[PDB]
Amino acid sequence: GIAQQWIQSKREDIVNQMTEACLNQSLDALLSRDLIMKEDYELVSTKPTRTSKVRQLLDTTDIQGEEFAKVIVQKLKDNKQMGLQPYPEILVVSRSPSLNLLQNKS
Repeated sequence: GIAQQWIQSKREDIVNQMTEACLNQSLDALLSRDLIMKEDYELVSTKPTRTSKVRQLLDTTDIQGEEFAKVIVQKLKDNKQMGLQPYPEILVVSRSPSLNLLQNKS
């Protein structure tokens, strides 16, 4: 995909730039929008370290696809942290290109 692929390529850079406050705001918005049940919310919030909480959030991202990942990317743009400026096509671009063979490396 796109937002889930961006996460599955720069997960540790996202986890370094974002904080438990960004993660908590994402989880709170997801719970307010009923994208996460309390049963999964506690499994994503019982980890002993903030780094591992986001690692569990990123597993739930792959179950949902291009919606649960898109709000994490939107939360980063709303929090204007500048470390992630090469953002993906999360319906936020001024004019989206043809999105055909854009090319990729890691």
